[PDB]
Amino acid sequence: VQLQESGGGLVQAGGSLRLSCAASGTIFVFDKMGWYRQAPGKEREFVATISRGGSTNYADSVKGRFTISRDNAKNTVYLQMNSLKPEDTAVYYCAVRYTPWRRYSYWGQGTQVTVSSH
Amino acid sequence: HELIRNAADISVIVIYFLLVMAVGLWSMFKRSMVWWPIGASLFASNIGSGHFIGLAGTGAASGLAVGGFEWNALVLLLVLGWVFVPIYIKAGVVTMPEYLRKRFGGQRIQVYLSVLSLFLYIFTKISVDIFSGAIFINLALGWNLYLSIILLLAITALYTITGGLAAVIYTDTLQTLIMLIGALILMGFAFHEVGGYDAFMEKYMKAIPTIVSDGNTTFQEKCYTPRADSFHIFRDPLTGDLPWPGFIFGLTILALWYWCTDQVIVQRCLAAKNMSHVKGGCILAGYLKLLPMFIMVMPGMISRILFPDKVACVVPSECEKYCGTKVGCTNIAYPTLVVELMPNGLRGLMLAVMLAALMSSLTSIFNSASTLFTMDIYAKVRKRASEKELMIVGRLFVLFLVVVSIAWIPIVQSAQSGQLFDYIQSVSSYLAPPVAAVFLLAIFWKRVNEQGAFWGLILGLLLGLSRLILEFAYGTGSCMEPSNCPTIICGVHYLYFAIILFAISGIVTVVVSLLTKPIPDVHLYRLCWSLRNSKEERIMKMTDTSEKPLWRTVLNINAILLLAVAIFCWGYFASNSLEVLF
Ligand SMILES: CC(C)CCC[C@@H](C)[C@H]1CC[C@H]2[C@@H]3CC=C4C[C@@H](O)CC[C@]4(C)[C@H]3CC[C@]12C
Repeated sequence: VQLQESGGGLVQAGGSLRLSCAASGTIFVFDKMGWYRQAPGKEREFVATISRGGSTNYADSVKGRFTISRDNAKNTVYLQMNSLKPEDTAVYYCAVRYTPWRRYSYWGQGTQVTVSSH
Repeated sequence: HELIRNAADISVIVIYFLLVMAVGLWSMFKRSMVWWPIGASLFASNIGSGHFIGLAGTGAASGLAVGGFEWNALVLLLVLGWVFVPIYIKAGVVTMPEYLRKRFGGQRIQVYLSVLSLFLYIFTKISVDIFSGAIFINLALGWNLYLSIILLLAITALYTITGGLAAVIYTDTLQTLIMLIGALILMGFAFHEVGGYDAFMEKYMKAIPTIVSDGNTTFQEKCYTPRADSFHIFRDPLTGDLPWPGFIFGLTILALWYWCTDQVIVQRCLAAKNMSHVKGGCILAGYLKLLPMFIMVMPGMISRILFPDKVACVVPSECEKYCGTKVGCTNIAYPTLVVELMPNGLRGLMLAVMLAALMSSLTSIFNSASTLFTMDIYAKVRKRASEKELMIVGRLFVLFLVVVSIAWIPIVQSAQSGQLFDYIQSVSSYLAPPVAAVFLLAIFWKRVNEQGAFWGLILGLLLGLSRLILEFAYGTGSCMEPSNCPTIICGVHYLYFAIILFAISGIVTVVVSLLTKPIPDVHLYRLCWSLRNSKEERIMKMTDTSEKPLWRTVLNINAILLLAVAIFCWGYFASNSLEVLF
């Protein structure tokens, strides 16, 4: 019923962090637990919609350098991002779907990651 | 009982019954039918005891799977509108056994179909409607079974002596419209109560009761859990309740028996102004037979969520005092939602319209059964027919019908693990597929004689009635205690048995018709899938299938659009399907 998330913080450029989003209080297995970031002054843009069978679908800007894998029987998505560049200074929500025709019932609270270039 | 105690709704109930009494006396003081009193009158069949009690009860027991019976009945309804009504109007006949008399030989086919239709009436319509009225009055006014039953008999005797049957166009279309609007309002109240739609999904899986421990005897967890793998349409074919091959094929042959061969369904639609009116009424009824998924099986699980103690009992010592039955009793899922989730301005209107739609479905079946008896059995045995004796034997026959139908109820209220849908289908499946097979092979194959179809019917009865007697003398039993039956004929499933009985009866009648003599083609011209114009010898209203070529076009586009919407609902509810975790 709630999407507990963690992992976000501060790191320099070129680093790598792991984003976690472990749902709780539900009985079903979720379908499309893909992450949705939000830049300040911008909307929610990118998809990482890993399916129930497991099929990643990135945006082209974060393609290749970002990976995502969930254990397919325990409802926890892990976004492992790599080679952090200073255009990723944004809050990163979680977003889930019950089913392939429901269009994102629940939502996340918000995890902000800030990357610097010192 | 407390909810309906208030005088405010009683005004609505009494003025609704005064309205139907007024239109009955207007009919008594005062065949060219339109498409809208045909569609509503076709939709209002099997409503009150197979759309409110049993359908919502099986939905509260299992889930979304029983809604597929509604779309199977939709497809067979459109098959009736396209195919079987031109066949019934080409041969110039009014029902099915008169058609078989004008197709086959002597009186034995007609009197066997009359006896079988009377036993199917007693087993599946009159007793089930009386028991559903008893559930309504018991959950509304708190009385016992027999007093509620005799109040229902008194009010339906007043309803049939008023004369509402002669104006069953206006009363049935008004009851259909009022009942559909009220059920839509109750669905909007029900989804507003649980907190949207996602809370309805999650809260239903954790909707167990709290009295699961009966001291020494403690039930397994599978009894009270709400079938946690089952929220989707197509279950497992082997060990799943309502299995998907068996569902589509068994409900196809059952709705082919019910929606095409029943003596009042086709006669309700044969009396019409034009064939295009019949097809338009069938498409309107097909649109209205699409809603009971979102109308009458989703509130069934709402009543599992809201009151998970009177709908999902496990323990008989307190379940007998809450619903009156020893085990399970999921039948009261819908009336508990009406008497608790309605304001006082509509709670009387719903219990008035869901009794008008039951009194009409009783006064139709009583008149049809009296017509069948005193025009197909007593007129064939006596063959003299002094008319005063005919009238008094019709009245004594329907009194005998009430006497047996009341006594059949304690088998019905605990027949199949509590449910009512699983009784109607389990009794229709043992006696309908022989009739469906004999009707299909009598229409299409055309090399069938009277010695084949009758013996196929008798062998189908000798298997199905044997299964029925062996079932009800033993019973399915509780989750903890398995049934004590020979399993190879007892426990495959009653849908798989319907398909097996249909195939066995078809093979037997085609073997017996291929052994003996054939039937000469020289007097089978209009009927039995042929369009010739030569005469025959054997044994204003519409006498055509014609319409304007524009109206045939718009009816064909509306029928293919209705199939598109139905296969869209099928392909939606089967594609997305929630699975639970370990
Ligand atoms: C109204 C929605 C819910 C269902 C749409 C289908 C029904 C209602 C519509 C679609 C096509 C229409 C039919 C097509 C044309 C004719 C021929 C005319 O001589 C009588 C009316 C009749 C038979 C129409 C009645 C209403 C109709 C059957």
